[PDB]
Parts: sequence; C-alpha cells; structure tokens
Amino acid sequence: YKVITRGMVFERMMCTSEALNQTPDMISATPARLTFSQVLVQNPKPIMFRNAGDSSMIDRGLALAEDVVGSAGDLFDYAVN
Amino acid sequence: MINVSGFGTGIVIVSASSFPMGFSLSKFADDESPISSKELEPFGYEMLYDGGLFAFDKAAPLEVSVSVIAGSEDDINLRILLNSKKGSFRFLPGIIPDMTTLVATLPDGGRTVLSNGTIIKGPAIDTIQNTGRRKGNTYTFVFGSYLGAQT
Repeated sequence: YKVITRGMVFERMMCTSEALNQTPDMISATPARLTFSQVLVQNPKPIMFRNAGDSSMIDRGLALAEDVVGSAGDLFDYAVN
Repeated sequence: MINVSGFGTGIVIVSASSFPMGFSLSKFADDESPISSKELEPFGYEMLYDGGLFAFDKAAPLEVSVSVIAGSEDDINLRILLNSKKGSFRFLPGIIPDMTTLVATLPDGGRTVLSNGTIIKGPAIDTIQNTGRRKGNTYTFVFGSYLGAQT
C-alpha cells in the first residue's frame, strides 16, 4: 500500500499490526490503531521496458525435468491437429 | 406539621477501654453543626460496553462529626478520647477501643446505635477566632455499623 498522510507519500507500505478497541466510551464506532512498516527494497527506482521483446533474461537454474508417458505417436497426432 | 428541631438531642459515647461506662455529650457548639455526617455510599455502578448498567456493593464508612463548646466537660472528655493511642491497649478479634455512640435525637426516641467505630480526627488545642471567642471544637469519628434506628 501507499500512505499519503499530509503531503508525505510513503510507497511499499505493509500493514504490520492492528488493535481494535471496544469500550463503553464509544458504542457506535470503534477506535483502532493501525501500524504499517515499509518494505525495504534494493532498488527503490527500478528500470522497466515498454515493449514485450526486450526483457533481461531470467535464469531458473537446474530443473529436474519431470516425467510423462505419452509416446511419440501422441505427440505426432497433437502436432498434426 | 413536622417538627425537625434538634433541641434536646443527647449523645452517649461508650468506648471499650478509655470510657467503659461512657460519657454524655449535651453541650453542643453554637456556630458549627452539632452533628454532621458525610453521605453514605454503600453501592456503586459500572458501565458495560453495550451501554448497560451494573450495580454492586462497595465498602462504606459512616463519617460522623460532633461539635462541642470549647472548654466544656464534653470537650475535655473528647480530648481524652483523642489522646489515647491504639497501641497502648490490648487486642481482641474486635477493633481496638470499639466506641459506640447512642444518639437520642429527640424526645421522639430516634435511638441511633452507631457502633463498630473509632475517633479519627479533632482539634488538639483551642483556636481563638478574630472576634476573640474560642471556636467550637469538631471531633470526627468513623463507624462501620450504621443500623439500629427506631421510630
């Protein structure tokens, strides 16, 4: 979330705590004490790209390719269709 | 008509040790209130979080205060009562010098039987006012038994 209190904008704000209070002093509404903490990021100003071609490459490391039983005939028939 | 006069009121103060037979107060002060009692508060109320009300019992002492003319025999006896430390007497499951005041409030026979109490405060020496007349002396007692009224 982004909290704009009074000319003071805080981005990357996440709720950490909240306390609701129900008292005889206020029977209609409920006082509450929200508490947010900021999420620290390495680069507060990231660099993006407009068009879909030009991303930097993302590595996934080792995969351990999992298994199916479909045989080459099914793959062929799928490619035919 | 209702007669709410105070003339003829007598007090009999009997203490466990200082005055086992007791003494009598009849010479009350002319300027201060002869008998003055704070309002007893034997109940209390609390508010629930839904706006409701709860009523409970609370401890309530009876704070009485009697005013007597400076220099009188009643004043001397009350000073004797005041200048008697609780540590100089023996001890019982009851209170240290249990002193009770029988109040005959009128010829009606009110017969207030305030008991289970002790003296708390009072004047040690007589104060001389601006006018030159010694101020009436007011002695305060506290009590825990406040029942026995008749008529």
